[PDB]
Amino acid sequence: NASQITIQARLISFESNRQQLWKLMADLNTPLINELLCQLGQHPSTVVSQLCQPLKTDPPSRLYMSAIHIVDYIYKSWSLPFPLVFETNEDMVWSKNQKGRLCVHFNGLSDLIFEVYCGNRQLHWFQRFLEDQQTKRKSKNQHSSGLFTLRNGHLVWLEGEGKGEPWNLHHLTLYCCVDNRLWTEEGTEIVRQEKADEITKFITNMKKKSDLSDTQQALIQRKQSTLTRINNSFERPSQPLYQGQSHILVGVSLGLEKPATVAVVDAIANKVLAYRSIKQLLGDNYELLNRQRRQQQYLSHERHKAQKNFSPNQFGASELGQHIDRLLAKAIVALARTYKAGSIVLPKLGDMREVVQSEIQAIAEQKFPGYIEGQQKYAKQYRVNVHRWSYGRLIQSIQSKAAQTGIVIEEGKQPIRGSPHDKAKELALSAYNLRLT
RNA sequence: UAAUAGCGCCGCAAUUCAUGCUGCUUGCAGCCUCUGAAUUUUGUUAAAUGAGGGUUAGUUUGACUGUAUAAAUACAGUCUUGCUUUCUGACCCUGGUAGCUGCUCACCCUGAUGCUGCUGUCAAUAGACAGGAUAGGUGCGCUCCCAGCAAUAAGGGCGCGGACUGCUGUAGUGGCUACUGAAUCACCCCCGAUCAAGGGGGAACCCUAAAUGGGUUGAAAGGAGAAGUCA
DNA sequence: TGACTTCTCAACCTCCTA
DNA sequence: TAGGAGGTTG
Repeated sequence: NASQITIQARLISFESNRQQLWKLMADLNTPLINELLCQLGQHPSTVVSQLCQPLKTDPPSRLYMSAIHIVDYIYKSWSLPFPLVFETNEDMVWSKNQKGRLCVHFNGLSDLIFEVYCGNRQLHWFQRFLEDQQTKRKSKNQHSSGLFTLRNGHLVWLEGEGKGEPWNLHHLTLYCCVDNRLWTEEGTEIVRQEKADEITKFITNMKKKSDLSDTQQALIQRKQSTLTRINNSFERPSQPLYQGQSHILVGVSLGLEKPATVAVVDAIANKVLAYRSIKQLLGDNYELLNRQRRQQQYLSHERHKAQKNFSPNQFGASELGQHIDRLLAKAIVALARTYKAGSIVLPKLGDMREVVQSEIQAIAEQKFPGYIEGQQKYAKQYRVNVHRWSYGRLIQSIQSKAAQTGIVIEEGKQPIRGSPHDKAKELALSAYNLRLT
């Protein structure tokens, strides 16, 4: 599921409860994590479950295999304490305060009730979590947990500048992973269909093998309960999802001179429904691209000044690049949705170092026809000024936005030369031709 | 006095187009009013970017429902919370105190993606005082260029000693800590809190005759963690 | 440090209390 | 009976 997103909030409590949480994780959770890593490093992740069992009594029950899960995710990769992750929809118990605010109660923490402070841009997610747990309570465990919209959540701490307290300096922050497709009723229908298919495949797969008489039967009972309870749905909002036209394709061409141009084109016919350039996608936020290019130049020069020896280079850095890469993705997906586009086509990232080099060569030859010295000089100056875009965050951001809205994404091969609009159109047509296979 | 020239950007123009408008013949014809695209040609008495370091639980971008709704949107109602970000404003500063620490210099030459560059007064010393972000140059910036430095790029020349070193003063230039000075804001003012909490008062614009009558008094985007690799 | 890459995204079934 | 906390497992 690439549609899942992450919401965040800040948790608030008395100094006493905050002290208990700080002590509990900093003195127990992160030492246990460090110990378990030190153990796995010298080991000659299933065995980790019984590896941690002896460590249980050495120094909060759910937090012990929370640390196991953290360790497993660390291993599979190949004064703030580490984040405490609850990888369960039901680890958190939501409630409404007497003053109306939401509160979280964690399973391992009986008396630790934290009031939730969030932004109105994402309060509806917390209200949805509350309504979901209330619906399960009303149905008396008659709804499958795969549709409570709260996949998992980890609690972290954050740093301050008061410099005068053990924990009052650090702010709590809850990060809940929420499945965006799980909001609307029809998206939940699709999620239920996929999860039922996965359950069928997994039950068929393990039935071909033999397991313990009690644990395997417990798993089977759990899966049958899930399949039974998954058909009973929730009273969620209804949205018609998205239709999508197969023959309409929105191709996006990435380059150096123009970071992103877009062509909405028919495939059954050959007419381009509409082009849009970078200035037309950013709109009123176009000065952001130019000031970001200037900032990128400044930062690159500063890094090359201090590659020998200086302090960290984050001086003057920001997330303007991410903001632009999100504005661009929003605009592109909106443009696709306007024309009922059925798919957004993007260049393969690997063929991105080649494309920018070819574009620089093309620009140099366009400026200086055959003067090789001038072409090299202009290429150097252009690389100095028009720095390489961050074509990785853009592709990922477009993927996230398209998956959220429902527009499928295909990958094509960007043509080497031609005008950016022509490159975009031919990219889209090439993608459609490959899809014909 | 100097910034010639070059590159990127920003607009102003012209031509050509359509991703534009018209017209139905719905893919054609014309046109450039809008919206843009592509060049080249310019930087005004004009336009748009761009403007050193900081300051808000800042405002807006929100959810559901019912519609008119294909949908946009708009309306109505209810609810709304304060997270992480990017702009635009407005405001404050151009720091002090102590310490601790890194770098670089016998002296010359060439001169780096090297450093410095605001105004005014006092001096015309090298520094204070007052202001202050319009801050060396071009409309704006740049590794470009200009003036000075340049030991703190690189390379070369090159004296006295010890056997790679010294010719070195806080001298220049950086970093770290602790305390500390101002703004602690989003129409303005006052009080009040910061693991919470808002309240009061005032001004102006539209509706409204007028009414504590209502509003308005800038907007945007979010998928987060962890690990590894490359540069 | 930037850039890239990988991965992460339960859940009903038990027992226990108030 | 309805929460609160533990279990397990490919």
